Amino acid sequence: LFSKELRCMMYGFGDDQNPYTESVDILEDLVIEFITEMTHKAMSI
Amino acid sequence: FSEEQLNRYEMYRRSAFPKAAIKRLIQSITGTSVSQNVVIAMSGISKVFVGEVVEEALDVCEKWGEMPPLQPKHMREAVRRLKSKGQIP
Repeated sequence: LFSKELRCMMYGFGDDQNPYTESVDILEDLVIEFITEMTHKAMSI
Repeated sequence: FSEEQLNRYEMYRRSAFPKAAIKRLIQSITGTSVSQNVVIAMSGISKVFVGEVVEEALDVCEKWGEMPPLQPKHMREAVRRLKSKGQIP
């Protein structure tokens, strides 16, 4: 999903210009989870 | 200043999630169509969300002494503090 754009995004925030793929995965989840939560929270209003 | 600082801000400034996948992920919950604004809007909040984790993740990384690239242990030990600080859902 975002492994390549989220990768250039981890750089712009202070990570290596080459983040560990391992970690970029954990991050994509956190985001996919995040969006969802927001998505559910938003409809609710 | 240095070319890396310049090249790190350029990557920052332009980085963004693909509209395509934000639309697909959002509509897989709403069950309905969503405006481009909702997609654009959702991408800032998501970028910001990422920003906050990396910073926490980085701060963890260094207090533990260690150095980037951020490790999965940095990502998770960061998520926790941001919940304990009550800063992320």
